[PDB]
Amino acid sequence: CSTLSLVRFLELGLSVACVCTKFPELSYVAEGTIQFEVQQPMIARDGPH
Amino acid sequence: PADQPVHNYMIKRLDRRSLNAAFSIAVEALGLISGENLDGTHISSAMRL
Repeated sequence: CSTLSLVRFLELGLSVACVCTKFPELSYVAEGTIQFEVQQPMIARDGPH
Repeated sequence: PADQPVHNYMIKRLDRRSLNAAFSIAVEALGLISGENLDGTHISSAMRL
């Protein structure tokens, strides 16, 4: 016969790139947008803005 | 001579009918109600209500 050597994703290396988190009710709440902005830095230039 | 008190007789038949209606549930809002996987905060949330 032959076995099926399973592989875990968290035990891989690629997992560093993404943060995985389970969201149970998403498919229900996915009917609308979530729409969060993030940031943008800005220097303090001289002269009045 | 006198008259005898007559009385009548009839046979009525049941006429049969039936009425029916229906509704439907979505697959998205399905698992939010029954499934006991939601442990601590998803049992009393707004989406489940």
